[PDB]
Amino acid sequence: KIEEGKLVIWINGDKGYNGLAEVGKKFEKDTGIKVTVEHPDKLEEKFPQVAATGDGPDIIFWAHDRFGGYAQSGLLAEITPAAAFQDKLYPFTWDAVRYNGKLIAYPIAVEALSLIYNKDLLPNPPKTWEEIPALDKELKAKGKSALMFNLQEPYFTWPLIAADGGYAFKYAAGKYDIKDVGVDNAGAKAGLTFLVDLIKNKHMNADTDYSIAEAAFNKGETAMTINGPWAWSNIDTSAVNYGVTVLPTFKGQPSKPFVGVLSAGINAASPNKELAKEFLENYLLTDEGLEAVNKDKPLGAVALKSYEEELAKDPRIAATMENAQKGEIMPNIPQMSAFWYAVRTAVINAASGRQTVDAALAAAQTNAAAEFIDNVCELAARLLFSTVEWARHAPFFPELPVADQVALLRLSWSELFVLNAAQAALPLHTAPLLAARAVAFMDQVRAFQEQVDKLGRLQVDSAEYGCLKAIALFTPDACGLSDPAHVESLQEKAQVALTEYVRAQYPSQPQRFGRLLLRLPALRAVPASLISQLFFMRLVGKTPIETLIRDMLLSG
Amino acid sequence: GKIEEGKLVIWINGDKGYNGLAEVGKKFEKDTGIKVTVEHPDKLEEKFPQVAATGDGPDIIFWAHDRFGGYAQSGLLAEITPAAAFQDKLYPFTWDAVRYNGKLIAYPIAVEALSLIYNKDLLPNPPKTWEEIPALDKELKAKGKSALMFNLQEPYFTWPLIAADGGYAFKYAAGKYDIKDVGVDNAGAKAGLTFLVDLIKNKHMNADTDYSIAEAAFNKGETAMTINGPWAWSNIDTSAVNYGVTVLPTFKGQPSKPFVGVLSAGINAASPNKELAKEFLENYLLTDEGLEAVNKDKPLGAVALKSYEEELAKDPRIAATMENAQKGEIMPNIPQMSAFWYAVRTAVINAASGRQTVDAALAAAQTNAAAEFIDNVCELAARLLFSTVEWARHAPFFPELPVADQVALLRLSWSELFVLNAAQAALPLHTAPLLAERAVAFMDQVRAFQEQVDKLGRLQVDSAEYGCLKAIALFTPDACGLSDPAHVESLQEKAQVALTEYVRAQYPSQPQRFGRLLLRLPALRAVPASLISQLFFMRLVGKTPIETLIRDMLLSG
Amino acid sequence: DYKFSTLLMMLKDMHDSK
Amino acid sequence: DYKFSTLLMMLKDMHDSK
Ligand SMILES: OC[C@H]1O[C@H](O[C@H]2[C@H](O)[C@@H](O)[C@@H](O)O[C@@H]2CO)[C@H](O)[C@@H](O)[C@@H]1O
Ligand SMILES: OC[C@H]1O[C@H](O[C@H]2[C@H](O)[C@@H](O)[C@@H](O)O[C@@H]2CO)[C@H](O)[C@@H](O)[C@@H]1O
Repeated sequence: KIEEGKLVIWINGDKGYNGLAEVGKKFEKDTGIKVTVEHPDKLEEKFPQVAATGDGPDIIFWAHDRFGGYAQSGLLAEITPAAAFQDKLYPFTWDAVRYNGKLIAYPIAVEALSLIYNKDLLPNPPKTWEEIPALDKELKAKGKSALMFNLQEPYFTWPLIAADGGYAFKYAAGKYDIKDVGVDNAGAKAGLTFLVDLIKNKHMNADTDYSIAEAAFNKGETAMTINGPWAWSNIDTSAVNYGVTVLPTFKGQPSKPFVGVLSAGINAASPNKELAKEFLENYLLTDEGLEAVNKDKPLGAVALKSYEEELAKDPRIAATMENAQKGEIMPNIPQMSAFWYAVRTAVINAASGRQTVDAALAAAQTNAAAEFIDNVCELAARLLFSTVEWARHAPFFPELPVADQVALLRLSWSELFVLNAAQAALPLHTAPLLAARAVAFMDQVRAFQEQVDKLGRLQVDSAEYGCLKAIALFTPDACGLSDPAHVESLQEKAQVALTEYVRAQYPSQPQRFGRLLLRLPALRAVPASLISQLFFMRLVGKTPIETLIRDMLLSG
Repeated sequence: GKIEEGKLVIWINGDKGYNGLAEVGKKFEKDTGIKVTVEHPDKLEEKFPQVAATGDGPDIIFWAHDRFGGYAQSGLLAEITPAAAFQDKLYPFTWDAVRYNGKLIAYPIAVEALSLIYNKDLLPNPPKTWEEIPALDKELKAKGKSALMFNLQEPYFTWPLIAADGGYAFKYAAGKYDIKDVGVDNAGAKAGLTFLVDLIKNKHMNADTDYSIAEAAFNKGETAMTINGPWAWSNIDTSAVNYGVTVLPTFKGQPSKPFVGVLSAGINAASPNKELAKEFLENYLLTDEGLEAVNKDKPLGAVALKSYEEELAKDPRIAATMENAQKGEIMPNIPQMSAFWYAVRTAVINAASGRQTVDAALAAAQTNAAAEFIDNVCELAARLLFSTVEWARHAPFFPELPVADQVALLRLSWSELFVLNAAQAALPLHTAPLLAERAVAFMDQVRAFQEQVDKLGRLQVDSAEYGCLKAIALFTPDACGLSDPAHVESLQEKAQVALTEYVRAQYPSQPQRFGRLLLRLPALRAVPASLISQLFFMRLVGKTPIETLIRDMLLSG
Repeated sequence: DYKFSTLLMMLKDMHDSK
Repeated sequence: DYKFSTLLMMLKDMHDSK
């Protein structure tokens, strides 16, 4: 449980928590309310864990990307500033903390990565990523390196991966599309390959993290680093005479850093919601409040207009905002944590040499998108049950001996499924590409998609789909069928049914019947293993649908 | 799969007395507590080698001895080792029938031979010659009856006539059968089958007759005579007919030579119940009581057990059975007998339907029966491959296609056209798989290959229809990388329309023939192109895919 | 909410339990 | 005799010398 009559605040450790605690002391002086600031490790993970049980701080500080997830989980109080207060902050910062039309945090500052470089070791920093290797060779002969930045967190490598086309979630019709993820497109592969190539050629070391990079830059051992405004303080106190500039380009295109809005949310379980509102609105979100934090660790371009107008003259803030304008503001959607973990694993494995770039990004694509949050496999699973129940009630099927019923579905279930998948517009262009011999799989996936298209161009209607399913079901090509002749006559009834239908319904297409039948050879060519590989591997593993379908047919 | 231990599963043909055999099973169960389940699956002479190849199947298999040498060659049968005291209880020539490369591979049970069964009220004196039959039928046809009706689908029943004048299957030479010397197309064999076909042309017999029609007809009194074995006597007994069993009629002065079988029981090589099976067979079935139990259900013929044979021998019907056996010949048990039986099966069906002439049918049967070498089938397949490419190149509208589209179409469809050509050319598809884990899967595609060819035969697809089907398969829009997919669809439609107009004109009494023909195409694509190479061209082109060799031809000129 | 996915999972478990 | 087998072999060899 959370204590009433005081404020507990959690903010990351690379931020200026001592400046923020100073604002807390001023708040305590005026109101007598104790304000305790803390900087726990991995608090973006810690907060949802403890807040789920009604515990944690009253106020949480983080970039806006993890707040939509928090609000979905019911962990954040909706904030309600008066219009007069909202007008003090730039509208696009309010957009970053709006979720399902509800403001769920107070925006504080806009932070973006810039190229930080040592002016004494590099008076003119490289405009392109492609210059780095030659620059590193040149500098290595003087005891120094060209570039060192944190390779453990994907925040810092994203700018390059996104430069040529990498993206997380596509912005489409005014909202982010969780179906459309761009982590394994050609551009993302190009960016991550260049990064990995820097490590193979020993221009960078895969083990580098925040501390190694910052120590190296501030000691003068490396000419360049990549970091946000929070890191400027330690360079000020160090010997280095530094600049802040545009990130270099990749393949002629700007690096696209993911822009964060440092935000402060109120715990949904806090009994001090009004106190937190008073603290944030009247004490922190002021020129004086922000300056106290900014003098500890620079916040970036602050959301408070009055104070942003002063800071704006800083060349380093200008560089920060120029890089931000080249990138994109992160989505705040719940799926961002899936994305960030997916890319985290990808960059570490690729940079270590464990996996290849293509393999690493393939897996990140699967994780970030989760089979459209596993909804496609869910639709496919429904179509599978639909397929069995269809056959069971198909005319003349219930009167078959059970061995003949099983034999027919053993061969034809996959064909009926494909007909259902076309009819149901099951998304196949998505190409899950879920591996567990390559072109071959890919060839059959394209043949699967192309056949469904051919069914579309035929404009096969619901009545024809019913007939085609029956014609495929009653096939004498099945094995072990008592009275194969009976099944031939059942297929003929369905054949005649289609003939009578098309002759009446499409008399101007005298060839439609045979045309429709000519789609059946492609139905059988779709292997049942391909259907399992793309939809049911996660659910049934090695087990063959055939066996499972027999169970369904002979369960009841 | 696997065979259950602690019980006995027995397979016996459905025309035999499985209920009498199940009674012996109950006696065995009563004394030992061991459950004995008797089953009569369809086409079990084919089912047993398929399932027993995987370690599955029954513990005991019952069939005539001619299929057991093949089974033993494939390692499917346990060698039996009865004591000399037990062997002495059975006639030596019955043991000879179940001996293969010096090893007893089955217990012989009974000797079965076809006889002429006739209705004594409709025919007090049956004809002694096959040549009297047509006059007898004309006389009987004017009384609402026919003279003779027997199963024309199985060659067992027509062989006696074919062999009478000289047909002989495999020559016995120097104490063993000569697989090189086959007598399926000699003058005598043609004479016999021509007489049979002539009975059908003259409407004295109907080519469609099978076992059920013949037995129903005879037992209802519609026909005066049939040809069958001792198993069929039970159902005549229960029926109204007062019947006799006599010598088969002669042809051109010579006795009909029925192929004699010895009903035998083999023990599955994979059975964990070999001692139980031996115990059941020696001490329960091969006894006066055991055999009588089976005989009262369906007569077994002249039983191998001497003590019981001495009694049954006095039966006039058993005397007639052995007289026909003595004029005919005990079947060889060699592996090549199933090839022979399959060759003669297709020959008689085609000849009796009128599709082929007698000489043409037996000529093909001769090569098929006579083939201990795949060099000829691989040569035929190699030509069909060249024939297939050259067919497509000259097919209407194909030469005007861009070469990339020509290659793309043949890349997908060559194997389909090949199968159609193999069906049309009666490529013999019954031989070893030239020797894994999913090997079973490979073998299933072989059967799907065989079965689709059979379906095409039963459809009686003619040459004009084969031409259209090949064009419909060739011009498929399912090919990849076509420059003008719409153009190919309209080409496929021309072939579709062509087939529609043809069958509507040529088979007006079959309004659904068009659709039925197109419904064979999905099985065409299912035959993988790799299977054709594995079976015919691996030795010649090794790993190289046929598709790229075809691309070469198209771009060669 | 993933109904037929879990159905399919129950079929798998049922089969595995033999 | 083995006419079309040898035809196929030649196609094989030609292709091999590429
Ligand atoms: O590395 C992925 C990480 O990116 C962002 O975190 C940034 C944060 O915005 C910065 O203020 C600073 O703390 O560096 C972090 C990266 O180490 C996302 O906010 C975060 O959720 C994500 O995991
Ligand atoms: O007709 C071919 C067939 O002939 C023999 O099968 C006989 C069998 O021996 C008889 O006992 C009875 O069941 O009729 C069968 C034919 O209908 C051969 O034994 C068999 O291998 C062969 O396929």
